[PDB]
Amino acid sequence: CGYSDRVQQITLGNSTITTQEAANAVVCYAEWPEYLPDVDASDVNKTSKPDTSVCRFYTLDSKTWTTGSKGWCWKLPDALKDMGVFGQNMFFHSLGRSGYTVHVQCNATKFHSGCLLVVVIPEHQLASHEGGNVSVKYTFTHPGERGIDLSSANEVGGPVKDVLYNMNGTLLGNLLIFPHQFINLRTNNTATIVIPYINSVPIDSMTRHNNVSLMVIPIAPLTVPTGATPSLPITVTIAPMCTEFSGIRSKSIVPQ
Amino acid sequence: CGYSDRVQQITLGNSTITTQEAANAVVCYAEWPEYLPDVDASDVNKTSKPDTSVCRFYTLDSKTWTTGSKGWCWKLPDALKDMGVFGQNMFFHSLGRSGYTVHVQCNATKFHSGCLLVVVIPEHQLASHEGGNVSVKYTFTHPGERGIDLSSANEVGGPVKDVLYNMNGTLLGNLLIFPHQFINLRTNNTATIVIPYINSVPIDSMTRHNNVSLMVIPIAPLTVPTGATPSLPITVTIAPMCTEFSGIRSKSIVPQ
Amino acid sequence: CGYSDRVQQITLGNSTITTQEAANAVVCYAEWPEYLPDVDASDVNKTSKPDTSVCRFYTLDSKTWTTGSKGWCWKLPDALKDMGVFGQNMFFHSLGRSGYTVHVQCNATKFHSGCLLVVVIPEHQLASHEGGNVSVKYTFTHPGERGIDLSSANEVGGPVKDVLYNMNGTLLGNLLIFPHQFINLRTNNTATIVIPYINSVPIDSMTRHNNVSLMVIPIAPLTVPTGATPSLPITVTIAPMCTEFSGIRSKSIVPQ
Amino acid sequence: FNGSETDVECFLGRAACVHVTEIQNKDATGIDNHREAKLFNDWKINLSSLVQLRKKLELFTYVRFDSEYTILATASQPDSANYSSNLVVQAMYVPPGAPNPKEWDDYTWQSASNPSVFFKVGDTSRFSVPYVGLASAYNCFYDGYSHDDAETQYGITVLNHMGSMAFRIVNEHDEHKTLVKIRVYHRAKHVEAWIPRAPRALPYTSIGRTNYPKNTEPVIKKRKGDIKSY
Repeated sequence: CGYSDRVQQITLGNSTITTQEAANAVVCYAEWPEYLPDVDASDVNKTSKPDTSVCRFYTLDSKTWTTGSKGWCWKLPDALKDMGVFGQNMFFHSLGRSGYTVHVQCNATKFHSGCLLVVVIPEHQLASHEGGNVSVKYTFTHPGERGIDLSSANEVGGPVKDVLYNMNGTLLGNLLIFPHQFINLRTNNTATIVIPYINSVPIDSMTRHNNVSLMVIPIAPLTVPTGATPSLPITVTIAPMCTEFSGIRSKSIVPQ
Repeated sequence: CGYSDRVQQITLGNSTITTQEAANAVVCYAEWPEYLPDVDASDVNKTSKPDTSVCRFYTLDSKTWTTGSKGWCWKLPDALKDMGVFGQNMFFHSLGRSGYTVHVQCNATKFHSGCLLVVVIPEHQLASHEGGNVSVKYTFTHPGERGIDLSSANEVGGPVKDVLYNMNGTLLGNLLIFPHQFINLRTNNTATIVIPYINSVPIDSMTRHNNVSLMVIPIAPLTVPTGATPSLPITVTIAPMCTEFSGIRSKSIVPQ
Repeated sequence: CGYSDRVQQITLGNSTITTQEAANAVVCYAEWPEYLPDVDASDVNKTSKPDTSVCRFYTLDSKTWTTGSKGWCWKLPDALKDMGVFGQNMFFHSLGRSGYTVHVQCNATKFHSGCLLVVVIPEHQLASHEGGNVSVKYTFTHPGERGIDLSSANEVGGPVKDVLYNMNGTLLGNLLIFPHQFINLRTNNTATIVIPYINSVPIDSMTRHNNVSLMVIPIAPLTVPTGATPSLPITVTIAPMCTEFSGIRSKSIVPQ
Repeated sequence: FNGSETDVECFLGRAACVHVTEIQNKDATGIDNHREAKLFNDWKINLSSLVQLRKKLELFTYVRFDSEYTILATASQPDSANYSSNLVVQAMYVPPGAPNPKEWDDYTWQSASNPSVFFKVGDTSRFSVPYVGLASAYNCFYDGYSHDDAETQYGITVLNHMGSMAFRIVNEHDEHKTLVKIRVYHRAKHVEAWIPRAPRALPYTSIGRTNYPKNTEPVIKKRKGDIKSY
């Protein structure tokens, strides 16, 4: 016996991830991802319950934290559009309630020095590359699985790629009243954020509305020992927990 | 306090080894090395009990696992011929009952990558270098303390040095229904196999009959970091446990 | 949970050190640093109690253990002369009782090989560089915060810098009946010695009398891996515990 | 302390000058000055003008008001002399989802259920408009357009509209000049805030769109010398 970190089987549907280094958990606020928006309507229920088959750990593409890197930003309910049964429930219905659980993991050896900041920003409105009385037309916003990719990928017509203003006009070190956790390669290699559902309307379309932007950004630059590769990977997995949809016994087919 | 691995004094006779890294134990089968072949002959006993003075940890010569290495094979009751009080009991008597305990240790740093397979093969009959209707004449079989030394030491007239057929006609990855344990340099540096006595005749000459071949073979090649030595040592120690001999009050002198 | 070494807040006055690696403690003898030299004089007491405000961890200057280094020697009650409220109590009064707690710390990485010997020598009389019927005139004895600095700093008129005779005529490996602990970079990085007060007179001037020499000396030379800096730092901190002074309601001003 | 000084209700509940305007009443048409700032004015209320250029409310994400517009109207044309003879001013809170007047003598000043008040010039009028919000809180800071369908306008998000104030004069007779300045002070009651948000770096460049302005000066200050202070 000895170290006994919580690395046991978190198997869930088709997903059997169980990769946890220092498995401490920070939830967004005091509220857990909870299913029920109310009790009843004093009526017999056929309420859409896809949590038996939506709670998979849908991972993403891995992204390579180089020394010359600035950050990555995915729009969370619209990152999982072209994938999973969750995406086909997203186009298949219109409105849905989706709490998420985001597990960002960075492979790093003992010898790599650097720090990351993960941050979950609710309703992150974007700042344009035009920077005037116009923004992105929501084609360049949420590519899905690819992110905005702030790391030196500048473009025209859409959002800005300035990382200090984080497409928001805000400030970088000031960003931490949003839920966040620092990935310190001295201490940890992964981060978990538990995201309950957040919207002023209890049920909402995720094809139209971008609930959450997820940002992983390097605050301190990565200094690899020389003779190694100047690149480290970032893997992010989303497990939509206590997820609900609205269009019960209603939706036939919409193709797009 | 903290890690408390079983590294305490296994002192035994002249032997005070107690070098155990991850001191987990795999025994050959469900049977422990046990002394008594029967109860009695309904008679007063002068039964030969050398376990007070045979149970030493007779180590061997160390062998250097290079990158260009193939394997090592010792014939276990006849490896300890020219050494110890056990060898002089072996020539001094004829017949003996000997259970063994084999502790193979490989010094390896944290930086060395490779895997070994130890395997204890009962009654390992040999395949010849001739490969016809003739084998070794049992001069090249069991050199003792030196082994067959499969690593690129080819010869003529005796056994083959082909490692996939392991002098047996069998197959390398198929060899594991014999008792075995993998020395993985990520995980461990040593291996222990507990060998009870095995023969269709309850008491037998060990000068004539080779009970056990012991093989340590590299399945995965050793990749040292460059700038280090391309060699790692293998140390194997034998503790013959619950060992019995037959020639009580009978043997005077046979020199050879 | 896991390793739980005693690394918690040893905060004490202005001092909040709490840097302990393998926080095992060796005291000089069976006697702890104890305040009371007696009970009373059957009288009302105004006894000088500065332990509320003397027990700070007065650190020293750091010293760089190179490969070409020999040792360092501070005279302990007179090392803290020009510093602290303890030094101003030392000149301000004359006589004082001072038990000490010395914590020598050496920053070392995992890759550095070497060993140190700390040793606390009571009443260490010095051997001269003249080596005749004359010694140092106590100007070169106790520079304070700088030490004798045996490492290749030879001089004329004062003490010898010969490290085997350790300014004493004694022998290096024979020195260990004094309180001592070995700083082994395989095992530890720091050392603590708990020094109770020691003098044939119960109360004594520390401006005149050098109670303790403290020596940190490299027994085994430091072999850094090549490509790193050939220097390691030594930090020594003194916490004078259960410290007492004599000149109660007596001392006005003496400047020097 | 449980004292209403640093809490949210005291924080945003102060009354501030929004929407300075200047109207008059001349005639039916008369001299050709009718449409821009004369004879009436519509505001289309939005706290985006001068809540210290949208700062304390932008510090949070989700708010809920209960507004108290206190309309201070005054006669810019010398009230001391005259230009105030029963100059009754008509205010009107046109709720969201209701047609807006665009003429002084227009049908939707007197229409059905549009809360309109009348008061003397140089006096005030106090309102209490309840929380008129489409969402359960005011989405001051919203990500998303209105539809992927027809899509109402753009991500200005005027869907959570608060209202539209209309001011005009009920008087007559072009022979003379008058001028009336109207100054409304919004005050929010029972303010419930949610989801704290990091503050902006620059003063803004647009309403609704969270855009940071180009061509910026350094919002943070250089050290006076080095990391060595004093």
